[PDB]
Amino acid sequence: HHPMTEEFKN
Amino acid sequence: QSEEESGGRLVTPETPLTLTCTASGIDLSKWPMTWVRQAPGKGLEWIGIIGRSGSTNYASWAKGRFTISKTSTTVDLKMTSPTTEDTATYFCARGGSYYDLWGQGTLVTVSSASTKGPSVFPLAPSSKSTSGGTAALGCLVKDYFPEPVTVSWNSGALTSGVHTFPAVLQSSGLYSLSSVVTVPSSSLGTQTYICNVNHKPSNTKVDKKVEPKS
Amino acid sequence: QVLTQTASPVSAAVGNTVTITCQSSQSVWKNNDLSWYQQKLGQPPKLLIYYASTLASGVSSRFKASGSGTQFTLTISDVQCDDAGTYYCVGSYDCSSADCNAFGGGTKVVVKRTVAAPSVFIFPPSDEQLKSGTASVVCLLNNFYPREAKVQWKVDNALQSGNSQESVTEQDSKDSTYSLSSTLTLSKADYEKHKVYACEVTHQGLSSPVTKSFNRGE
Repeated sequence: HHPMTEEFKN
Repeated sequence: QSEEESGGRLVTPETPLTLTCTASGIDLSKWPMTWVRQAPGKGLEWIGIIGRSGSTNYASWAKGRFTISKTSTTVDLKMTSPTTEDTATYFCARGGSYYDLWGQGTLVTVSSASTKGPSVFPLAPSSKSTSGGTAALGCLVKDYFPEPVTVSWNSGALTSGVHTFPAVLQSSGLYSLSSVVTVPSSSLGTQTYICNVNHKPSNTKVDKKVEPKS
Repeated sequence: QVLTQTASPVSAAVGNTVTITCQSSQSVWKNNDLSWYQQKLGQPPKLLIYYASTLASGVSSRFKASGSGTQFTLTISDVQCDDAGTYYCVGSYDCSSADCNAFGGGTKVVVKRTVAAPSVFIFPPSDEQLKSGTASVVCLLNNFYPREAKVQWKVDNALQSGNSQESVTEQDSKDSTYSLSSTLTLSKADYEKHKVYACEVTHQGLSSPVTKSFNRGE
């Protein structure tokens, strides 16, 4: 999948 | 660079409901987007998030009852088994870590009660009573359901001295609220005061002229 | 996650300083993914601070904040009337082992000012309403401080109980006062049975209670 930070954090 | 929610309305419990957050001037592939809610008089509550590429996460308390999805111009919140405890204003916001842009919110009411439009009654300025060179007048917006109603004075031109009170839930289950304005007593003869009341849930629109009693 | 904020209200005079604390039940993402918001009734929240100490664009430098891990504080210096409102912290967490985000419970800021007695008005029910079988009598207490106030309703000198409801505005963003409306709801049947309708107001700014009254039909 995608790193959690690139998906959900800004 | 703006958000606007829509779709809030009265539904019976267990009836599914979809809210829409319409984005303007935002590329939704570049931002996590978030839904938050606030029950009347209570605090803000995080519901969930859709990430940049479309993955989703939700609050533990939601128990799968909320689904967020998005298009290139909208973010939806679908609520599947609503209960009365889901009555709230729902906000969409831009951001995943923190929220820099917000919509104005859309109001969801979960109840078995029926829609009812208000009656609008004058609170007539006293013919012989002042409390400081100032008179008071207003409108009473009585027996409506669901929330909300909006009140303006003279189509929004009169704002100074206006107090529109929070709605109270009556024992009947219907709402009432008063909107008042303080004005110079000397103006009562010459100035026209009209309260503009709108209850969109019942398509009720009333412009009521308030004047001293004979 | 639970973020516990300072109990409401935090109070300060204009030009003074307040602080609001936010404790997270677990450490936030990277120890500093914590933001602060101001909200006024009827409006969406406004971002003040992000990453625990970074001032948001266009926000007054009167707002500053700091903290790390589980412990955070927001400081409002040189308090102004329009700081009245509710302030929230938002924690951001590791989505893989927790909820991604959570809100603190909110802390209300009350701007102190001089005591101000209410101006009192009483409004009889309109004839239009009386046609409907109900009578609403309204008592308005305008622009007072502090919020605490007492409204008693009397009908031909008989104290009323259980048939009035009241509502209070948010602290005013320009003069820091409150206003209150009390509505006495009677059946038309009961209303037409009595003469004198009176609102009696007790407030710290009044040396003795103020009564406003009318006689039905006059």
